[PDB]
Amino acid sequence: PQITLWQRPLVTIKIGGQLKEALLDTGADDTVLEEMSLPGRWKPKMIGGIGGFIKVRQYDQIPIEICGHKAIGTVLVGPTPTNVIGRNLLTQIGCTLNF
Amino acid sequence: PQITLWQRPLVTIKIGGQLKEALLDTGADDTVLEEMSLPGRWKPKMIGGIGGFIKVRQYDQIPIEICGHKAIGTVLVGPTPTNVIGRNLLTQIGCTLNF
Ligand SMILES: CNC(=O)[C@@H](NC(=O)[C@@](O)(CCCN(Cc1ccc(-c2ccsc2)cc1)NC(=O)[C@@H](NC(=O)OC)C(C)(C)C)Cc1ccccc1)C(C)(C)C
Repeated sequence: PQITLWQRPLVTIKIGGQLKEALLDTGADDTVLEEMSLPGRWKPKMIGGIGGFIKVRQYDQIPIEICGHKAIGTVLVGPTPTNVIGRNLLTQIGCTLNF
Repeated sequence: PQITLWQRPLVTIKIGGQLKEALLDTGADDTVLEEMSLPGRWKPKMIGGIGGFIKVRQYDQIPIEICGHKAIGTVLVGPTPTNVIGRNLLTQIGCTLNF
């Protein structure tokens, strides 16, 4: 699909069998979601945003559907103001910027 | 043009007679740049992202040029870790997300 930016590019994603709303963010290297449960072991990661740094839990090879498109990748879980889908997953679904 | 997301979507912008590198961010409500001088009146604003909030100065009706495309809009100036071009300007240059 072609998404304009007059409104926030919020889309429905499916992870762990649950539906959630997330923001397609081209300015994000990684994908970070609000607190949730995920299987397996996690690794620590410190990420930086406009307001500073936060600690997150890193889960790899996690299946996640974005707007119906299937992806399997790294998902970070932590105190984020909103669920954000970063380039690591936007690339998996073939997303690009055009103007 | 079509910008891939394998790498950070960085572009050159012309603003206030200066050339700066900025990140095209579909997940950003506003456009925020590192400390710089801009003409006209302004008002304080607090913006939030990952890590918390930072205080910036809000300048409205500021001429800007991105990848050759001219536009005008609000530009926030403050201690941002990186220059971000938000939706308020991305819309003006006809930028869309496609997949
Ligand atoms: C309502 N707030 C906003 O729209 C704000 N948006 C954001 O912060 C984001 O759009 C992300 C902005 C892009 N930043 C750029 C950046 C790059 C390097 C550093 C940096 C470099 C060294 S120290 C800090 C700091 C910021 N990107 C990010 O924040 C992401 N970080 C990242 O890719 O880092 C490598 C991540 C944390 C989401 C993964 C995420 C977001 C969207 C909606 C609601 C809440 C949050 C605002 C435009 C005001 C700044």
